[PDB]
Amino acid sequence: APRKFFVGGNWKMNGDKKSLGELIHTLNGAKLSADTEVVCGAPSIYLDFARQKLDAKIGVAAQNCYKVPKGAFTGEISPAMIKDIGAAWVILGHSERRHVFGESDELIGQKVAHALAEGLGVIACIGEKLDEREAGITEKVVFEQTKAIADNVKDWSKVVLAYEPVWAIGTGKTATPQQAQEVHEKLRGWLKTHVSDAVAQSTRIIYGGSVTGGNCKELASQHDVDGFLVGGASLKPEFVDIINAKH
Amino acid sequence: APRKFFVGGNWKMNGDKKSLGELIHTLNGAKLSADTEVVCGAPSIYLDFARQKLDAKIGVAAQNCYKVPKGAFTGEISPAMIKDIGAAWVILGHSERRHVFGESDELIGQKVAHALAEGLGVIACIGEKLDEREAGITEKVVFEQTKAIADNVKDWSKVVLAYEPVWAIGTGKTATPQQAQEVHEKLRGWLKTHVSDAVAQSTRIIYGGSVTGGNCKELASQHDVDGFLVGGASLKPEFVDIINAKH
Repeated sequence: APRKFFVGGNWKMNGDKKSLGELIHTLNGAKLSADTEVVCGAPSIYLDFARQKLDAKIGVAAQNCYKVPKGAFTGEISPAMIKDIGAAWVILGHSERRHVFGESDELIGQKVAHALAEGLGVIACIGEKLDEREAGITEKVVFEQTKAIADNVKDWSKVVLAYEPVWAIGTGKTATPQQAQEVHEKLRGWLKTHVSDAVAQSTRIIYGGSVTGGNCKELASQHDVDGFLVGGASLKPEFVDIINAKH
Repeated sequence: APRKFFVGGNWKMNGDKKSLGELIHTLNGAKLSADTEVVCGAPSIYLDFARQKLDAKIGVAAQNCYKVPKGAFTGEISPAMIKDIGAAWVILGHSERRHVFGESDELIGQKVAHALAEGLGVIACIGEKLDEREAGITEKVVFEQTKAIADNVKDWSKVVLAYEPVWAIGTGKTATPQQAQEVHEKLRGWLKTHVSDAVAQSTRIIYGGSVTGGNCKELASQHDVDGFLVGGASLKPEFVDIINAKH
């Protein structure tokens, strides 16, 4: 269908209730266009607080979950917890978890299927490493990632794909609209070819490299990028700028 | 002087506002010995609500946290954040994190120092597996597990040691009181041998095995047993029975 601009605010391990509410206040208060779908992903202690403070206009996403509703999982929260609280999205397969917490493609795939079954929308992340990029293996990886995911979705309608060149954000660089456009174009083409063009055309593929207030227009501008997974910049008023990018 | 009876209740990935609220309710209104020290480990998503509703006498513990104040750690929580919702404890190195999630000896240790360094009370977890118990490598394992914590502790006053007889979890095995005692007594010898008679003396060793209204009194009577880290029974009112065990 005629795919809606999506913008995700990934707060990571940042903020406290004071600082954050300030954020939210500023948000709640800002002028943003529909055209753009917005969602904030808060640290879990903050989730409820945030759903509470955030306007219905704005969706709330948990930055991770597990694939079982209950149990002997010390330290984990469940899709049902998430839901309980009123969040409706879970960010999954994030680079930091893939890489610092060693989450597997299998493990991620199961979180996707569980999250879906439980009725929460998902923004799933793929991306290659500098060395992956440099070996000339980007495609293979990003595709491996993506199928792992795909093999687990039943319903692409509560699904967003976030392409994150890991390879890039903390090492300087680019993630030039052009190198970004390219992966976006092949993914979509992948999906097309391994799923359906129906799916291919309904799914929002958001750009997740280092987006900014300066940046965004240029990226947004591109043909196959449907939005962004925003990090650092999601913590400042600049996000409004990003939200209202395509414009 | 004497060592204060500790009862930590670990909710794991269990509960909703409605049911948790219910229990907060039963807990709040019971009469618990002032002699005992109680803390509840709620899922991250429910720490604030927990904090908000638990009676002030009752302590609140996060079930995990990361080595840093802030950062690019999607899906993590910092002690700082704990401290913000007003929680005072963190449970670190729990056999699920250890074996379901791969947390290592060194990670756990890094965690401990950070947690202490920021003001929380740390409930560190150590325990051997059957394969280990079996091979007779028990001391070996828990002593290297302890060693790693120890090298990151400077003030043992905000630390509680929790032994978990993993070899007795879903193994089809049943640990005895005597087994508990033995290990506990061995943990305490290690401490006066490697740290100080004082630390040994002052430090609580709580049992992390299975506890109920039913095994609870024998256990508490054990001499090196200074409380417990309660799983299952923490979601129920028998939890009040377990709290008011030792006189």
